[PDB]
Formats: sequence, structure tokens, C-alpha cells
Amino acid sequence: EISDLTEGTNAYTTEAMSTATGLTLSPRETPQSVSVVTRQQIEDQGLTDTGAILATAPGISVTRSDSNRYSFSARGFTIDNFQFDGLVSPILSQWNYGSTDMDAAIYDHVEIVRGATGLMTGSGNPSAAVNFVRKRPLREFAATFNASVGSWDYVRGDADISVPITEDGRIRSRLVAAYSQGDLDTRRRTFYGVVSADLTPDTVLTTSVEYQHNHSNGPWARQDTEATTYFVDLTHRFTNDWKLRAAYSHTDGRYLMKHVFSNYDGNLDRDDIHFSLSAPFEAFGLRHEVALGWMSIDNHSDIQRYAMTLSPADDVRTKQTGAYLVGRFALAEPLHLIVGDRWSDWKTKQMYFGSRREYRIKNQFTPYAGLTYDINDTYTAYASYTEIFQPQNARDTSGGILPPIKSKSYELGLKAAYLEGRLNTSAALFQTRQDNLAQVIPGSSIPGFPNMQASRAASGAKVEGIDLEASGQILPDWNIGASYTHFTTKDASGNPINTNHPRSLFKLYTTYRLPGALHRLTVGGGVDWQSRMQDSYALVSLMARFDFNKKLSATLNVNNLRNVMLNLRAQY
Repeated sequence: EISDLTEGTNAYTTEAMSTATGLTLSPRETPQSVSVVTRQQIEDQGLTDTGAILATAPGISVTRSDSNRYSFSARGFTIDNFQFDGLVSPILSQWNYGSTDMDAAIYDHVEIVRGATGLMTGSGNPSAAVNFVRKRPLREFAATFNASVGSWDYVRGDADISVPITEDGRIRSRLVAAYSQGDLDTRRRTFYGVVSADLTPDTVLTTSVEYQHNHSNGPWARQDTEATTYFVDLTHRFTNDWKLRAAYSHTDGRYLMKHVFSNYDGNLDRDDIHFSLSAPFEAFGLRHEVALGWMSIDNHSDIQRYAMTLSPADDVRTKQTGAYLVGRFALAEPLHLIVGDRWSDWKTKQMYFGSRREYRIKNQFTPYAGLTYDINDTYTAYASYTEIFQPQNARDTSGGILPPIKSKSYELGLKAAYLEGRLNTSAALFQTRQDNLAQVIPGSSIPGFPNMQASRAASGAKVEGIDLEASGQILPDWNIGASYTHFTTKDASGNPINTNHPRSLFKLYTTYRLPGALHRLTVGGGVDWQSRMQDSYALVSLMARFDFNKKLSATLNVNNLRNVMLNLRAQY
């Protein structure tokens, strides 16, 4: 049904996600490779921030490019965007400001969509969309606390409290706070407070503030990151079930780095806006739905470097808008067609010492076509086509801006939802190509116009491979999340190209509550096995949980690559 909510289900799968199309669909009804990392998965595996949550997800690897730990990757490409409650924030280089380090306590789950995701994303790489969905207030009082200890003097505590503001819960609040310390010493403080008010039985106003401070030290380094996000959304359902949603976010970010002699001072400001109108309806005896929407992503970061890469000052301003229409149409009872259009505008204004990178791209069209066929109670087959574009700083022989890189993604597949959707499964074949990749024109330039060197649009890399997943409950007391991905990268004319990214990945994590006299004990563990086809890395891990009673448990995690974490959970 509805509810992307995974807290309290004890499940490794979900009923519903909305990241791929904006529409709230079950996994089996989404004609793309999609995953969840549920509340339960996060707690079983002791995942403490957004980066650690993403690292465990199907099809994701941490790729190293030049030293180690550099990027998150999927399908041959860097993940250059994150979403929080569906609002995109760029994350590479000066855009991060803690996005990959946000405390996990804030989030109910993360929704993943692999391949091109331009419909809802805008500009980006055909790797994955990654959407962290924040906890929302409950209608009644609830409290959860965690206290952890671990290797290298690691300590962590968090608190999660829902307080109704009126008795009925018409006005409701929720507060999350976390702290951690460790080592190379680092510490993290996080606060998140949210209030929702039913202005009518059909109108919800939500407001929230999110805050994180990350400090690290140890030539003595010293690095501080601080970020505050103000968020607001308004929802209204008309008596015809048409729905209006308006969302706004504003983020202030502060970065500060010392060395030995070297000083880095960065500021970030970011505004995100999203409006939508959706509408369910019947036509030709069948049920359909349509959504129209508009989003804006406006990013400003500035950096000053002082020393007594090399630039003394950068100011980068990137503004993007997209207008979309999405429909899901039943051509028959078992057979759905998803069609989307997005028109996007994108511009950048970048200032450096001695220069100025400034350009806009012509209005971009991004299509989406997905087809799903319910074979029986269990199985659904699907095929999809979609795109994502990536602006590039490359110019004509005339001096004009090149079209953006255009990623073109084809996928077919088979899904199964066993035991009423308790166990979800997926097997997909994917093919992506990049067209209009800037190619530096021989040794000929055209920098009488400005600067140095010109390009033409050429064909780029091709990726093809397979994407397999199984997540949910095999038997009562037995949870699993398992996935396998393999892909091949080639150039436009068809010979292999080397990449840093792993081409084969296998992941499995399983828990099992013991059957009888041992029923207070759950044991589990897993493997994260990536391979560049050359070498191999395997994270092997183990856990045990003891349920003292219904409201109090201890969890032990061991990870290898030892690393040992012990957690107590207490709830009201």
C-alpha cells in the first residue's frame, strides 16, 4: 500500500518507495532497480551515518580513484547527488558539508534507484539516486535511546523522542539527538527537531531544524564542519483526493581547516524548492494517476585559502530548475505504463583567482518510459528507458557551450514479491551509454575567444550488466538482504575500457532469531565482496542481539576486512 515507513516493521524490505518517479510505488511496481536500507538493517548492522548506510546497499561501492575512500559508485559512475526527503543536494568536493557523514538516527530509511534517474534528479551521473527519508513525529509518545562502545575508544549515544503537543496528536513533535567520539580523534554532535500540525484534517504543515557539527584532528591537521538545515513542507488533500505539496529547504554550511601554516575557510548556502500537484482518476474503467511538479536547486559555496587545490579564493554558484509531468496509466488491470517528462535549466557562475567559469545550458528534455506487467500473484516483468544529463565545461570552435553529456539507460527485468511482499526479489539486465561527451579537438584550439582549447561532441562509455537482489523474510525469524552486480565498460566503438570501479559485487547480510529456549538470541552476519576484474576485498561481519525484555536489548557487532561495537537499546 502506502507507507514508505520502515521503523517498527522489523523488516529488510518495504511496502513503498517514491524516489524513482515521484509516485509512491511498491518495488514490484517500479520498473527500475530499486533498494531500501530499512531502519532494521541500520540497527542490525550498526550503521552510524549516511555514508556507512550507503556503503552496504546493493550495487554500491566505495571507489578510490587516486588514494582511497574517494567516492560512492554504482554502475561505473560516481554518485554525485544525494536527496533528503526527495530534495537533491550535490555532494562532490566543496558541496558535501557533511552529507556523507550525517547521523543515521535522523533517518527512517534510504531509498536507492540505480541507473539514470534524471526525471526526479535533474543533472547527474547514471549511477544511482540516493534518498534519505527523515523520521517524522508520531501521534503518541514514544522514546528510544541507544548507548554504544567500541574499538579505538569509540563511544556513541542517541535519543529519539516523540511528544504530542496537543493530546490527540493534531500537533506533534519529534526530537533526535546524537553524539559520538572516536579515533586521529573525531567527534560529532547532531540535533534534529520536527513539528507537524494538522491545520485541517486534510492540511499538514511541517517545520523542522537539523544541525550537525563534525570535528576532527591529529603537521597537526584540525577540520571543523557545521551545517544547519531549515525545512518546511505543506500538504493538502482536496476532497477529490487531488494533493498539493509544497516543500522548502534552506541550508547554511560552514567549513574550517587548519594545517601544521595552512588555512581553509568555506561557506555554503543552499535553497531547495519543490511544488507538486498529483491526481488519481479513473478512465476506460481503470485507475490512473498523474503528477505535475517543479523544483529548484540553488547552490552557493565560497572558499578562501590562506597559507603563510592552489587557488586563494573560489566562489561557485549553481542554479537548476526542473518542471515535470509523470503519469501512471493502466492499459489493463495487470499492465501499467509510466510516462514522464522533465524540462531542466541549469546555469553556473564560478569565480577563481584570475578567471571566471560562467555558462548556462539550453532547456533540456528528459524522458521516462516504463512498462510493468503483473504475470500472476507473485511475478512482474518490466522494461524501462530513461535519461540523465551532465553539463560539461567545454566549448565550440565558435566559443559556444557544448550540449551536456547525455546518459541513456535501458533496462529489462523480472520481479517477485513472495509471501504478500515479505520477500522481494529482482533480476535485471541494464545497458547505459553516454552520448555527446566533449572530445578535445586534436591540437587545435579556439581561445582567441577566451582561455585555452576547444572540443566536439563525441560518443562516450557504454556500460552493460546484471543486477540481482533478494530482500525480506525467507521464513519467520529469518531476514536477508542479498545482492549481486556485474558489469562491463566499453568505449563508443566497442573495445574494453579500464575503470577504477569494481565490476563484480556481492553482498549478503542475514539475521536469525533462535527458535525455542534461545528465542531471546538473534545471530547474524554477512559479506561485502567487491572485485575489480586483478584483486578483491571482502568485509566479513557478525552480530548477536540479546532481548532482555520487549523494551531493552544489547547488540554486538564484529567487522573484519577486527572492529567491535556493543550497543544497548532502550525504549519506552
